[PDB]
Amino acid sequence: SELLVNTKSGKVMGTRVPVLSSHISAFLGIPFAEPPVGNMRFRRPEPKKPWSGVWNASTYPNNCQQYVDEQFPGFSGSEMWNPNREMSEDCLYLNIWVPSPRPKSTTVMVWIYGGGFYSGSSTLDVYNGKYLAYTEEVVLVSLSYRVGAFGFLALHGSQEAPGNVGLLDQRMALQWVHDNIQFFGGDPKTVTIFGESAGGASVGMHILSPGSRDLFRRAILQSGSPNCPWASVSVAEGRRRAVELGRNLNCNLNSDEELIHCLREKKPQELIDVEWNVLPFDSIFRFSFVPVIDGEFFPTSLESMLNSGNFKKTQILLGVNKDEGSFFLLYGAPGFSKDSESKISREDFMSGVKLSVPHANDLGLDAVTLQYTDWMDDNNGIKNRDGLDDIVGDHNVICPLMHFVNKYTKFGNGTYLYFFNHRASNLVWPEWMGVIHGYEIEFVFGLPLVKELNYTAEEEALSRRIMHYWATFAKTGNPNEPHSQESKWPLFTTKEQKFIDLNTEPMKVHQRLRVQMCVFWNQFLPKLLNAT
Ligand SMILES: *[C@@H]1O[C@H](CO)[C@@H](O)[C@H](O)[C@H]1NC(C)=O
Ligand SMILES: *[C@H]1O[C@H](CO)[C@@H](O)[C@H](O)[C@H]1NC(C)=O
Repeated sequence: SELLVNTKSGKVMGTRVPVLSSHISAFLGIPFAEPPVGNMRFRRPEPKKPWSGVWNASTYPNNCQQYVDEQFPGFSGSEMWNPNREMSEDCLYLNIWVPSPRPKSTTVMVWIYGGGFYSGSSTLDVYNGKYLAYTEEVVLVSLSYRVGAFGFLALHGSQEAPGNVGLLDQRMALQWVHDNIQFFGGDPKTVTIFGESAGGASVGMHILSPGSRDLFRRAILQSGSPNCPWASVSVAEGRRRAVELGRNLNCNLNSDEELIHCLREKKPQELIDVEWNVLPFDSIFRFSFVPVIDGEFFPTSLESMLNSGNFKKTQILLGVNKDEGSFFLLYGAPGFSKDSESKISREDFMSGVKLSVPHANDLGLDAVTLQYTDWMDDNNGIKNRDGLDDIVGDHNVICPLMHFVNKYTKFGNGTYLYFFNHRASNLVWPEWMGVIHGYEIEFVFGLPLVKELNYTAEEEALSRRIMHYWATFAKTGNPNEPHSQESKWPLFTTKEQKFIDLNTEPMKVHQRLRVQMCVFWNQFLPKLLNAT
């Protein structure tokens, strides 16, 4: 039977799903680790013990315990990102979509969800793998990993809550794919890992970590890179935040053993309810529990690993959206709201820059302000609003990604860079947010090909072209068809630095993506903050 597969962990039974008037098979909710519950909370994951009988893989698994966005009750713009399943600490599962008939040895793509390392689910509607598996004939996998304190509480030195366990969860799912994807018809020597935001930063983290590099072949990073300012903290900061969490739950703080024991007695929601209270500054685009530079998963600092070429050398394809910062200002900066144009006064502008660069002293804040203020028209509320949107996106996503890309390309085997700037015609968020963080995902997973979703014909075309670049790059290391007549996406080089736009108009090639602002964020500001 096509829906029954025998793997090294036991037999699983799938289910047949319709997609674009045809069908494929789906194996949903396959377990790859023991449930990380009770005494296992905060611990490295254990491999799932093989089972007898047939594992029913016909429905979605639970989503991991996480904070839930209630900022706009009933609004589908925010709700489509919340868990659409019951939450549970028993949540380590993966999902596989496989063409029909079952391939023998085809290209594999493994998706790693974003969500600031504090939230996220593999089961969201926008992450449905069936359009991509079907349209490009690839075996599509999506994994899951613990987030929040459950996945990243870090008391370096203890083996009970070492930190990075959420990254070890992703690594285990990658190990399981390496070991069993052949039975579903996938080629384990041709797997591409791809992810967005924290998912994109995770991808870059597996390219860096010696223990993860042998498990995949190529990588795709969307709006995220390993060195982003919000993606990691030192062991000292990790520890300080773990103790502060403990202090919020009135825990005994005399020892790691006593702190960890107290935290393990708490119900999930108790930790989620005070999680935000441990950030060290009033800030936006900062999350409490994230990867920690421990000397194990990351042998040395990320910067020196990048300088010396200490990382997997392969091809990578990555990029950004035009208005990455708008989501974070909407949610936490004074003067912005969902239903107005959000024109910003000089004073809210000033409040906004303080919140966006929380680690800067006064001279630092002054440099940023000067760099983004048009002094011939300083009270223009639209310029102040967009100015703030660019500060958040440049500092948190684009410039860190450009620094990663310039360091990688020096040692890698091929880089392709894109700049996604098409605003979907059916977006429910207001116009001022532009091309929002996260909205290139629906085009990557092919949602524009389903008519009932209301996209235009050129949007369906944009989506087919993106799906075909991603899958062709996964199969071959190059997004371009060998003899196509279509326009070429050129290779990004240390010398020329070319990249392309991704939108409904004819591809245009450009150079030095946001180079003026990124020399400010990557070279000047850090030198100004170290000297003062
Ligand atoms: C990739 O590596 C192969 C052999 O290791 C080499 O022939 C080719 O020039 C490389 N491509 C790039 C863009 O570095
Ligand atoms: C497992 O799949 C769904 C889960 O609710 C349901 O039809 C039934 O419980 C199971 N089906 C089979 C074939 O075991």
